[PDB]
Amino acid sequence: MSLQPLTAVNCGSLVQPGFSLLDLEGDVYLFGQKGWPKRSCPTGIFGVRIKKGELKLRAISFSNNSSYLPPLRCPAIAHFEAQDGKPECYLIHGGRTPNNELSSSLYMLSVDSRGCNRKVTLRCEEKELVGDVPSARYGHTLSVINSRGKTACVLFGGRSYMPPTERTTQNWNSVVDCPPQVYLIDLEFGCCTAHTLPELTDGQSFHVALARQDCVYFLGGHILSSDCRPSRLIRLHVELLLGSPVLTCTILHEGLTITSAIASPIGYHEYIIFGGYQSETQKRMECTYVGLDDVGVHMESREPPQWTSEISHSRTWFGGSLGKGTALVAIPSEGNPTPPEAYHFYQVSFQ
DNA sequence: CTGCAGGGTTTTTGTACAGCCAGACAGTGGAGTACTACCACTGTGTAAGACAGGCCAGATC
Repeated sequence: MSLQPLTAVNCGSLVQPGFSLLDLEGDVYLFGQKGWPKRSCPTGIFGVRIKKGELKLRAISFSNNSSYLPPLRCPAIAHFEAQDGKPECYLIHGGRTPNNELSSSLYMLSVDSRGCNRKVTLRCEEKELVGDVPSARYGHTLSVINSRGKTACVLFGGRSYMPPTERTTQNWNSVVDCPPQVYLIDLEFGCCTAHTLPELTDGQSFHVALARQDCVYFLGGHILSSDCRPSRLIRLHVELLLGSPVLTCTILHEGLTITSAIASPIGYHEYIIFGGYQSETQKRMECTYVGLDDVGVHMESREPPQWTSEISHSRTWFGGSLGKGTALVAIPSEGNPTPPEAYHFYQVSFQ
């Protein structure tokens, strides 16, 4: 456990509070640029490199067959691991564009070719969903399961704008939790089914979901109806058996009370959770370790690194997982005159 | 019940005697009155982003 400050070298104004780090093939790719894509980088996606403290961002370039992506702020990222057919995929869905509307379109991102000289080409394919599509939402979670042997995706949670009946230009910008029904989406084709279960009373948002061996564990979300941060741990068990993806669920005793956590994989299935917030006012400071197996989730409090007074007295903080026991955290910075660099950056490393 | 029509009711609308004050009219000689034009000149316009060229640094045979 260690932390080092990073110097936000030029072009650090493209990092916004909500954003994603897609970790694929060595270097990781920042995504969710602030504002619309400026023609300095007409794609919108960036490759990030951390070297001797310098955080340098390079402009990736799409391939010829790709449809282009609007910089969603807080979408649902699902890492589809390397296997047949085209490894490895990242499922982005659905978030909200730089104009405040919700996308409701599933995108699949893959790698194409390299280099020559330290260059990587990507490709984004928008994939149609026939249904019974899930309603446009943001903050939810999507997870990838492999069940004998078909790959499916489980989609759950997330806020949404009010339905188009009570929607009023005085209550326009208000959000309410989407109804709690789990959507099972096939990677191919776009046939999506929707199931409901009694144990899931209300939906959640910003809840870290972990998925392994046809089982999905949901940690504590933030329910906006009762304003509670439930410490219940949720588990659901699905199996795709022709012709239904039959789904069941169970409640567990203890689940951590964190919302919007930074889940970095370190081991085979062991994760380190950095956490966003314990309560509405007081953010989480402790770092936790969550291993998981067929038995269940195993929790362990590990020693958190000594925080600088700044990151300890920060009101809000965000970030993502660079992977391999490394994570990136950001602190909004106050000063006059404008720094102008708004976000000061830290790199945290496990072992 | 409706409609209109002589007259009633009380109330207005005005003209009628008849005496009498308050302000406009004329004016003036000019004053100071009061209202207009003329004169240069002001403020609100206020930061990043696109593109072409040169070059260097790291990866490859």
